[PDB]
Amino acid sequence: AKFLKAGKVAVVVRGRYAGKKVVIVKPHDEGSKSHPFGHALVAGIERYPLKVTKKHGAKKVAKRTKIKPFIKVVNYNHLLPTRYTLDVEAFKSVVSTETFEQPSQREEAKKVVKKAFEERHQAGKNQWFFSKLRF
Amino acid sequence: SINQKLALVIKSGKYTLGYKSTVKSLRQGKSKLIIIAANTPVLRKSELEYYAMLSKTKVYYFQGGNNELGTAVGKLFRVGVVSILEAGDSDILTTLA
Amino acid sequence: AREITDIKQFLELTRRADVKTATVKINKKLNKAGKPFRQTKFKVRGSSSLYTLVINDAGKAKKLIQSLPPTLKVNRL
Amino acid sequence: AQRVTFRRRNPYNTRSNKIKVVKTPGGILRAQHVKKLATRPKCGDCGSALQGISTLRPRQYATVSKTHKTVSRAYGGSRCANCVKERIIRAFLIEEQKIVKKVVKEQTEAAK
Amino acid sequence: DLDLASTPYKTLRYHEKAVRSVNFHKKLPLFSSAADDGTIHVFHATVYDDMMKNPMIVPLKKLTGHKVINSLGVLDAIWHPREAWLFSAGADNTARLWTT
RNA sequence: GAUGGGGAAGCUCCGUUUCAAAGGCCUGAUUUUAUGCAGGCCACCAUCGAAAGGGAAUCCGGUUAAGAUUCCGGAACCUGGAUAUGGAUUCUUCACGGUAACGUAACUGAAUGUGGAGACGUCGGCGCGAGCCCUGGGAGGAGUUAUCUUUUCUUCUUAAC
RNA sequence: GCUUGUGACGGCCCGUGAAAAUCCACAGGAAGGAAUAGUUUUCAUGCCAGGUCGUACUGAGGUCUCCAAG
Repeated sequence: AKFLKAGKVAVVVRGRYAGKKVVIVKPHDEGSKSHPFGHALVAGIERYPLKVTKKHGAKKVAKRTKIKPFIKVVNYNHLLPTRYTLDVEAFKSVVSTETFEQPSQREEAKKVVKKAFEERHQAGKNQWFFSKLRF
Repeated sequence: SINQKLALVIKSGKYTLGYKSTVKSLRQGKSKLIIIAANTPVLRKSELEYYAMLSKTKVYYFQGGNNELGTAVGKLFRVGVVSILEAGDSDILTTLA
Repeated sequence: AREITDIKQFLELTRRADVKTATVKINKKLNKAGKPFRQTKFKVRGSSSLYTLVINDAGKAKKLIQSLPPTLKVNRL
Repeated sequence: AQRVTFRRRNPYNTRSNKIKVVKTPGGILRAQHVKKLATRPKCGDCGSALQGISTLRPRQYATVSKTHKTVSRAYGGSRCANCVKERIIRAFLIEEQKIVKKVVKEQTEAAK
Repeated sequence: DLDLASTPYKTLRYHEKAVRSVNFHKKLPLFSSAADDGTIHVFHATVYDDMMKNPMIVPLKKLTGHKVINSLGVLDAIWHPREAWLFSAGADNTARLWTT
């Protein structure tokens, strides 16, 4: 079964975001004219939302829940596919092949992605995805 | 014997050899049965077991080293992991092995 | 010693007011294999290191010596 | 055919006292004391010359920018990218073996 | 300036999105700047050849009206060879000509 | 080899972390019977011992009756310290590209944990570089020559950074 | 070719190959950071300073050591 799907969590293995968790928004099983290899389109999050205690208030809480995202075309060979899954429907039409290679379409991709991840972190759900992969 | 079961498939049906190609096959879901040698690295063994768990593939541990798996496929070199893309004239899937 | 292949950069250095003297060095060199020409070398004792300016052209040299601040002490060769 | 003397006070052929015979602009040969050569920084996990890091004297690393002392990944300036890869894989699967062991433990407790 | 330094002589950071295309006019001392916000800014730039005097750059007009199609503005801009007219090209499937 | 200890009538010897109270840092609205200091973090041990071991950074030309990597001219580099400006830190709050190895003018990172350099046996052949040696042409000078000899000798240099 | 420097290999061992000062790096996530100069200077440019002692010469059955033309 083709497990590498549109709602699939993965762990990036290589390059600047090594160790950082991602979600494959749109797979490309047999590549393209740019990227001639089985790759995936991902949108993961770089700066993890930091821990928040009852001592933190009003401004620190706003600072901790702030997440910084990233978008990258990544090879399957540098992906570790995970058993876990994540909702993706909010940003499927936002990231495509046209989204990549021509900014500032990447910028407005990053803003919708930033929104989606921050709105999902608040109202505490999918907590495993926003925890730091300890290695 | 397993050697009789495998050598038939290697002369009749579609197959693959080694780590990288088996993992590519698991990604495509075109793998049906994977064969893991005994002396394979623990990290690569765990990575194949987990990938097969994702793709929902039946897993067979070959009793003996990679040399004996190369001998089983009838090749001079050594092979750590063999997949079955297409099962041959043998009923290898429905059997215990 | 550091090469600057950059004209106005040298002129910025000359008006630093921490610079006392300058020097214009004249050379006799040949191109490719054919003909001899005349090379100039605009050198200032900078703040830390000496900056130098190879200008293979003679007209740009003719313009640059003219374009220097008149209060600055200029040295031939 | 000029013969060449040591320049510093050590008259001996130690590790520190290497000689390069260099021709000077006075038209004469003279010795130059060779600085002890810089080595590659190495993988703490691997034992291999890690790529993209400048090769300098230990003290000489203080002068140079951080982009010559670190590659951009996690464990960048200290590991291999292969040894980082291997510990991403390892820490993931160990963390998931913990889950499976909790599943088995919770099942056995329910059985008793 | 290829005479002044290796750094930029003047850094100007005004655009809202990615500065997609910047082009000189051939005859008149003018240059444009078409970013991804559907906006072209036109600049006057005097260059003084003989005298050791740094080039003056002044802004002129913010040209607008271009439609933004999925976070994408003006993909290209090219000047007319001999007069001060400018050819734009947006994501709105439409090229435009600007006039004095 | 002191210190703590323990011997010794003693001069002094044993011992080098030992059953030593061996000390140096952080937190705080000022510490609630009213202006008397509370809580925490870390657990080995002074020192001497190398002008051949490890070690930040200097070269060239010149100069005296006798001094030179020390003096002079020129040109450098290292280390420590205040601080000043430009640039960055993006619509305001710690930057991005590359599938990837990685790249960048920057791109905060405390306690604590770790890694690299320092930092390392000996030989063999092979590759590459520098100096020396051999040599062709050419630009100068000294020589020998009755004979033969485009002859013999010498100069033609390039430091740190 | 000689001198010397360096690179990749291959032998020789259960012989697995001084220490420390000093310098750098990673993991970590404490703290800090804006509306008459926010936080940060491992980016560029600019400023100042660097004490004591040795330093001459010789060094040739009879102490050690370096350079080495045809």
